[PDB]
Amino acid sequence: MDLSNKIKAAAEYIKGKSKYNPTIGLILGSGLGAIADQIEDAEYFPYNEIPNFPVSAGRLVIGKFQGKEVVAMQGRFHYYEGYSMQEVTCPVRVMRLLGVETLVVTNAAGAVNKDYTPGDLMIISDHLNLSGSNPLIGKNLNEFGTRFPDMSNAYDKDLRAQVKDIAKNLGIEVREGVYAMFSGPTYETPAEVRMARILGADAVGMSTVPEVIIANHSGMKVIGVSCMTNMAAGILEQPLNHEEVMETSAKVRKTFIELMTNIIKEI
Amino acid sequence: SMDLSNKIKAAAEYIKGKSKYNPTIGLILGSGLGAIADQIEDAEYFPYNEIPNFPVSTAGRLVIGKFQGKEVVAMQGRFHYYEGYSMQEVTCPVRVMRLLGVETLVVTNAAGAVNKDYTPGDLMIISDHLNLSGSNPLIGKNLNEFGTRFPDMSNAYDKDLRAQVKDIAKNLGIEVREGVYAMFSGPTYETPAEVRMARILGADAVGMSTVPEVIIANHSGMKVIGVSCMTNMAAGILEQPLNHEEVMETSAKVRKTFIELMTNIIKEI
Amino acid sequence: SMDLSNKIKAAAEYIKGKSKYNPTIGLILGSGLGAIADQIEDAEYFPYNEIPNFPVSTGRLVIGKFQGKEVVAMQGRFHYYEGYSMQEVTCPVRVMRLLGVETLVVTNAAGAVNKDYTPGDLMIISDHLNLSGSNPLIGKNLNEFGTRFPDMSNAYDKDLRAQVKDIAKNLGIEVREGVYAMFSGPTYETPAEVRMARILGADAVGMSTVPEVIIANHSGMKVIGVSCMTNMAAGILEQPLNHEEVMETSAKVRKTFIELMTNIIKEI
Ligand SMILES: O=c1[nH]cnc2c([C@@H]3N[C@H](CO)[C@@H](O)[C@H]3O)c[nH]c12
Ligand SMILES: O=c1[nH]cnc2c([C@@H]3N[C@H](CO)[C@@H](O)[C@H]3O)c[nH]c12
Ligand SMILES: O=c1[nH]cnc2c([C@@H]3N[C@H](CO)[C@@H](O)[C@H]3O)c[nH]c12
Repeated sequence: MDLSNKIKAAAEYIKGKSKYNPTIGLILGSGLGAIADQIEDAEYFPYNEIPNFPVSAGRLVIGKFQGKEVVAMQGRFHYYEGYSMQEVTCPVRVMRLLGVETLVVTNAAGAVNKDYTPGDLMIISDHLNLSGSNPLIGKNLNEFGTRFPDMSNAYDKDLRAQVKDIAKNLGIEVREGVYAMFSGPTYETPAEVRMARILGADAVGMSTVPEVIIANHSGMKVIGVSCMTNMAAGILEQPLNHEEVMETSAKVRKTFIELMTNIIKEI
Repeated sequence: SMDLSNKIKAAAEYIKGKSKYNPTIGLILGSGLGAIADQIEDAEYFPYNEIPNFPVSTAGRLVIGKFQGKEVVAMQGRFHYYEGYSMQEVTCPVRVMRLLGVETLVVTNAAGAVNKDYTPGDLMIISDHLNLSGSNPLIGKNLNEFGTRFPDMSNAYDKDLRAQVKDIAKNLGIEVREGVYAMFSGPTYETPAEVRMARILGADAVGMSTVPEVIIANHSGMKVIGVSCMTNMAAGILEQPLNHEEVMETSAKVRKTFIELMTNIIKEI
Repeated sequence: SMDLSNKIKAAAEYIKGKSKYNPTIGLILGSGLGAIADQIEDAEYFPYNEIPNFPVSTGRLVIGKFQGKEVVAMQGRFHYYEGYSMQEVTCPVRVMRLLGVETLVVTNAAGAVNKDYTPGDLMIISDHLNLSGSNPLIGKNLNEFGTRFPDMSNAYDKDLRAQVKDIAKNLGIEVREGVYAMFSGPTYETPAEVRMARILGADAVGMSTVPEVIIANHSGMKVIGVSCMTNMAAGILEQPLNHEEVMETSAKVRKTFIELMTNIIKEI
């Protein structure tokens, strides 16, 4: 089965066991899994039961949310754990076949812009791929998109205006800047963070960019919000630590959920 | 590797056994630029799917014959790293052309103009390059019959030959630019942020090719001239999506001037 | 079917059962500096092609006494440009940790991007940039060595770096300090890529060191990096780069380099 058939086999499996035509995809990262656990009349598809899914826990949650039919990944597949870029982004392809037209991606990142504070929410206006790989390398899947997809509106400008307008109505302070993905799993060095600032990055992370590339190629609109869980490694004298990342993510979590619940109602 | 070396020589011996020519000039043409191969005289034709160990495509051909007093072999169609080939698969035809006798390589490509003073249709003499792809064609065991383990890259695009191209274009009235070409892996078009980073790194043009061939060319002992056609302004400069149909149309509108430059270059080389 | 975790265990098991030593300092020498390992006394030799699961060549481990310390030296390292994976390149560091190594001393030869330097200078590495395109920690995390997301704010120990500078001052050895950028290789950089490297904040460009430093820090080891500027980085001068001259410049200051290395190992 070519990668093309393997994607379709996973989609026909879910479609044959689903009452839903989900229109919004959710890749929740910054501890926003609580959003998935509030989906109504949910169907659950764990990854190990879906054919051709990446192996080794997480699950797909499909159901109702603020009048929208959604599908959400609980756990994410990461490039630093050893998965290929094709395995990392396969759930996005299956999402397209389930009917997804708008993808909402959230993550946790380190603030490179010295004007940010941990806890801030940065709408992703653009990204820099600094990992050394590309998920579209290989034979093009013509049933999904063109060989040379455009990336001038990777994070839909009109959707970004909607988030800003929604955040203003709710009184939620929001930032907007360029996200940069490193492969990981090492935290960046102080010199690499200064390099990221020079290249134009406002935040650094280890995800998001692969699925945003595939979602655009598959004909989806993409909206991305990154939660600054820490200052990037070079800016403060304290060492970076993942227990600190989850903690800061948990502090501003409720505001993040409120912002993300309102956009899905209004998309 | 020995397997690669065997398969490279097996491809060249196949071509040599069926060819009348001993070419010294090589050409690598990137799609909307392959029409100059149609002007090679009494040409021989070798489709890639008939040459042993040539990478299978997802139908490009070698064109060998006379051109402006020289004997040339032109790659009508090149293999790209974004299609899934390894770096060694992408560049192994350059090794084949070397065993064919090629001493000077003319690399052409289509690229997006990062320099805001450039215009779609301009021709850029590649003076240097930035490898931003995340791979190197020489990683692995060295092919000792072709070059050294640590090849120098200080004159990758021959300075004397760039000066000869600048004088030929001046003699013909052809405006030519000269700048640095950056290669991304592809097949995505760069984001506006990646284009601004490309300018910060010192790049005047962005493309998805050239760099791997130039590395293997210089490693093999060949001189290289790079002429990149500005088929579009790089992403984010204008308020337009980037489209492969635009790349093809601009390549087609500048073909006449591009043929006249290269035709004279090959004669005076 | 033996996982990476047990392959490293078997390598350490093989060396341990054949060694009376528990070295605390690891030496990845490469700026020539093979004489350092020659001066290891009462030494035990472990050829690479005899340690189980070590990467295949086309080198040896030296363990013994040095300046009051018990050390294990890597005589000849594995490079990413030769085709080894990032895990094959750094596997000896995992083995060195199981042998009890607490501090890693990495030397190399690099091209000087900073125009202040002159060929022959010695630069303490204060930080690095990974421009190779890979990372030796990508894959399943080895829980017995370190954490999933290791911090890299002190990749080259600051207190140790100051001790080198004190030792270099009492010895009268000139010393620079700057950032090391690792390209993949094996090509020498282009003049544009060198200009890019400086814009990125790099003072030297090389083809190694970065993978070992990442794995050493992940395993809980302190790292000292010393780079010898064997040449001006490409484009800085109007002459080509080649390996014969890198080795000539490494040879011209081996004595001075070796005074520094013998003294720091003594005072660590
Ligand atoms: O400063 C950072 N650099 C890189 N990644 C992260 C993250 C994200 N959280 C996780 C590791 O803290 C991981 O998913 C990573 O993408 C938070 N802060 C940073
Ligand atoms: O702006 C650009 N960015 C990247 N590649 C290209 C190209 C080249 N042409 C093809 C894409 O249209 C592809 O082979 C690439 O190398 C033209 N313009 C651009
Ligand atoms: O200017 C340079 N660029 C990249 N590597 C090196 C080296 C080192 N010596 C070897 C290549 O000459 C290799 O180990 C590389 O790490 C010396 N100078 C340079």
